[PDB]
Amino acid sequence: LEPGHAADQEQAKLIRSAIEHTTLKSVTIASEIYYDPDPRSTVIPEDEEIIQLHFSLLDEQQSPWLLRLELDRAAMNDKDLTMGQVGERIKQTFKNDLFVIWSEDNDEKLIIRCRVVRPKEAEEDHMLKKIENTMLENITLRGVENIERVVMMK
Amino acid sequence: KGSRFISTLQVKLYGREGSSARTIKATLPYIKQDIPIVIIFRALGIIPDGEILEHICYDVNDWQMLEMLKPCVEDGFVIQDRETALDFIGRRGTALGIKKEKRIQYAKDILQKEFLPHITQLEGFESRKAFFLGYMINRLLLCALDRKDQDDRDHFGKKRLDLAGPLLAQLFKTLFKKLTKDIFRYMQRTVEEAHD
Amino acid sequence: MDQENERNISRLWRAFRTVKEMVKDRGYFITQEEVELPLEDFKAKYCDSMGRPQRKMMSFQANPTEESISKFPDMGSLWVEFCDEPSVGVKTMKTFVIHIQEKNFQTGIFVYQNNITPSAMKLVPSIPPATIETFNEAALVVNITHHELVPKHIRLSSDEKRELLKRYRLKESQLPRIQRADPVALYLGLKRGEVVKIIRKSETSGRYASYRICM
Amino acid sequence: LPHFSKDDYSPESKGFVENSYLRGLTPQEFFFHAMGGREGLIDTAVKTAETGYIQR
Amino acid sequence: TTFRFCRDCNNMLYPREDKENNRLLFECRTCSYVEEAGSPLVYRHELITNIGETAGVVQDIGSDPTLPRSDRECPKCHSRENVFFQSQQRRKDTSMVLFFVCLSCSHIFTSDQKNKRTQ
Amino acid sequence: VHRNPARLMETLRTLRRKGDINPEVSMIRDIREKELKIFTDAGRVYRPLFIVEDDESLGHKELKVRKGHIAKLMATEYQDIEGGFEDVEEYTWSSLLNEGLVEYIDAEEEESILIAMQPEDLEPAEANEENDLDVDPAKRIRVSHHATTFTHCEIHPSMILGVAASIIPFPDHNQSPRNTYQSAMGKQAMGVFLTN
Amino acid sequence: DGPTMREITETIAEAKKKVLDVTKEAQANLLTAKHGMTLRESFEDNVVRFLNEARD
DNA sequence: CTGCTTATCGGTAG
DNA sequence: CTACCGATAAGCAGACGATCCTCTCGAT
RNA sequence: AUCGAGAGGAUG
Ligand SMILES: [Zn+2]
Ligand SMILES: [Zn+2]
Repeated sequence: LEPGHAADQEQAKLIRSAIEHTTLKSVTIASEIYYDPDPRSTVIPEDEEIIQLHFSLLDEQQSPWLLRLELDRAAMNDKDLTMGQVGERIKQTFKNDLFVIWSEDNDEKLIIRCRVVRPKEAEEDHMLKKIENTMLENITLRGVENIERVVMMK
Repeated sequence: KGSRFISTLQVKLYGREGSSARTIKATLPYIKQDIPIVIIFRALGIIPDGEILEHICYDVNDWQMLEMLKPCVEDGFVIQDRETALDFIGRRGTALGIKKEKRIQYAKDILQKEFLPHITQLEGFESRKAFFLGYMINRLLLCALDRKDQDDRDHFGKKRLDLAGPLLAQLFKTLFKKLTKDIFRYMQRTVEEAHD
Repeated sequence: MDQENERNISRLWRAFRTVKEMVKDRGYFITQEEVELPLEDFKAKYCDSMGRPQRKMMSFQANPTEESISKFPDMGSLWVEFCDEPSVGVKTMKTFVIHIQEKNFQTGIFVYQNNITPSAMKLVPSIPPATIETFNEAALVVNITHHELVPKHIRLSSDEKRELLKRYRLKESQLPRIQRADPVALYLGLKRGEVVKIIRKSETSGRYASYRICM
Repeated sequence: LPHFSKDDYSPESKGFVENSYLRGLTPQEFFFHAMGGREGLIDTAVKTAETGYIQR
Repeated sequence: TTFRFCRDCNNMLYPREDKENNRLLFECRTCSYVEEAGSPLVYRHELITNIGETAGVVQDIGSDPTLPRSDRECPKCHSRENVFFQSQQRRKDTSMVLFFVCLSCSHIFTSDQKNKRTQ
Repeated sequence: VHRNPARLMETLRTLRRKGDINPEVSMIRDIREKELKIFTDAGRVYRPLFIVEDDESLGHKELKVRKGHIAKLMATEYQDIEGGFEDVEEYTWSSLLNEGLVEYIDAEEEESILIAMQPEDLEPAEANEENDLDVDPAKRIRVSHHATTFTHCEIHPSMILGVAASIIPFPDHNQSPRNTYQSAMGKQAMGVFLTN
Repeated sequence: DGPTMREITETIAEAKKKVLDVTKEAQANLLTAKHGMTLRESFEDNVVRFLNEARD
């Protein structure tokens, strides 16, 4: 640690969680594809209001195929993470070529929804799989590559 | 009781965890490259998808198993027929075009002898070797999903001891056949002579 | 992201500092007042009317200390420039060389932010007598000589070196050697032949001195 | 060993010799201490050929 | 997931979008057959999987001698007869929970006091 | 495949224990994998041992060989000592192997059984003893039987040893590598190597 | 000593019991994993130390 | 449980 | 919006493997 | 006498 600090553990904890490598992969229960056509009205009953507050009518497309992402309420406690910070590092990756929604930490079910966008060989589907692939092993959330389990020894 | 024909077969699983598309192939005796499994089954006697999967997966409930096999099928839509299911298994020579109907009869007996020489080695057996080749696959995957352990190599029940008997055997057998072809080579040199 | 606009600037500030420490360490002239410039006074003075950090506004020449001439009548004129442009092709290379070529300097340091295209590295050493050097921001946020396992190195002169070669009766080859691309040897900027001297500490005899020739 | 049930991570099952050299080992204990001591002879047999190549 | 097969030919089915009325159709690249979809669910990966944990359970398990026998009770019947074992799913990061098998009745229960379970 | 190996297994094991199916040949029922492997290969290593069975009527779960069997076994080894003038001679080892009291177990089949260690102290009843008064302070501490659904039982543990090793007095009071040394030296000691 | 021999076996018995609880715990999923290692890794490390400290 | 060779990937110039 | 160069990631191959000592046996 | 194999001794 910096000479300015010494036995301030709270300092060290920060540094721990600013260094340790964390991939989207390490926080994923299950990835899945769906045919959701009506953008405003989703076919899934688990996501009523998301989807109910987003407040997209402040401006104010489209995309056919959807890709869901269940997250583990478990590793949102150990590694320091919020839904938002996740979503942002996602969009920040592709840029302005895919819509991305999500819920709040307060909710019981943590979820992500994504939809390709928007050029102008159909077969649009196979590739969408190589986005959910790139999405897992290649997406950094916080910290430096090559680093793994980081220990707080005195 | 058929000498010592050590004809070794391996079923491999290409690509690592999280790779693009993990395809399954196999090593066959007297053949250059590896061969997608779906081609092997068609080259046996089973043609349609979904019937192929019934030799491999046994419980049509547990999907992940099934979802493992999409890559293979989608690799075999190029060969759908009995006949040329063995056309792909014909890279033995550099365009043995002279054998368009003979390379098949080269492949046809290769799955009589070199492919699982136990079980049987006669003609009228194909569903015997399919259920097995399709049981190696149930194992190779029943492990890649991590539902059962890898196989231990230093287990004492999976090794034998070549005693004085069978030692002499694999010797005497080799001796006798040497002397047997010392007779032939002597006979071609009679009549020729009488002889006696 | 309003913090990633706040760290990007802070990292640029330590890199700025480290460039200073190096320039004076080659033998040039900078006050310890100019280096220890707090984060305040830098938040403005080097940005625009909103808070975006202007690099072209940092560039500066450099003159040697009156003591450096006594040992090097050659060292005289150094110039540093920073750059806003991430990707730098053969087009950006044309601009900087022409700057010095006419100004009649000798040393050109160019600090970029991301990386250089091989179409630009091709036209680097082909314009003597002067010479140009290059460094990644990310490799200058921290000064490397400011680290334990690193001892201090001291470039010694030509008429000087001949003295080592006579008083240990060596041949050029016979010295130990240091790498051109070597972190330190870049921090000072060596040459084909220039010899260092190294004053490391020792559990055997307090101070021990090793010498290295360059490759 | 086939003298145990499956899924048993207790001391005695996984090779802790309670008894001392004086009181005497028990059958399983004996056999475990066997697997152990063996590792000694194994190393000195085949590891030295490295510790001696290093020296050279 | 559960994907499906065609009749007649009998191969695999590959998805397709209905351009006009917006719906989902499967079909084989052999004959032509095309059936409508059931659930929107087309693909599923799972990285952390709750199944595989409890395999090989039969009606002939309360006979194997190599399996340990505890003093639990079945929350349905009440027989202190049962056999048990850890997660058959031989992964590295798995849990050490027990899975017991009611013998007088035939039921399956666990020692995990936390974490909800659906079997 | 077979449906209902409940009875099919038991019928196989009944005929070998009579001697009808060669006592060499081994038979491995797998509950939790739904498999049944029968082996006849040459080279498998095997050993004794005793049999146990709750098939006993008014006496819980017990060993098969009773004290009466032991008597007919020494009334043979003494019979051919003094009055050996042909007085109706019989009852050897192989007599046991046929009356079904010993089973030749190989390593693979060793996976499905729960062997006891000490015949007597491994199924008598409760007391219990452990921490209960009183015992001999100077004797050793034994695991204790805690699982009771045994099937077999070991002959005598000293039998884990080899020819050179069984020369060592109290090998269970020595540090292991030592007993290995004596094994190599016992073969380099000196004496009578043959009476001739 | 007879008084000592007793005390030794009783200093193995409260350390073979301190292991039964660390199993009894881990088996009802209450055993929290140390940052950066498996749940089975922190059980293993745990027990092994419980038995070494027991001998010394 | 490797330094060296063979192969397919992006960069600026005809 | 295409061929020529060049520079790197990817994949088959190598040449090593303790010291000294005593004996016996079979061979062109 | 030369080539080839195997066993043993000292560091455990
Ligand atoms: Zn069809
Ligand atoms: Zn019950």
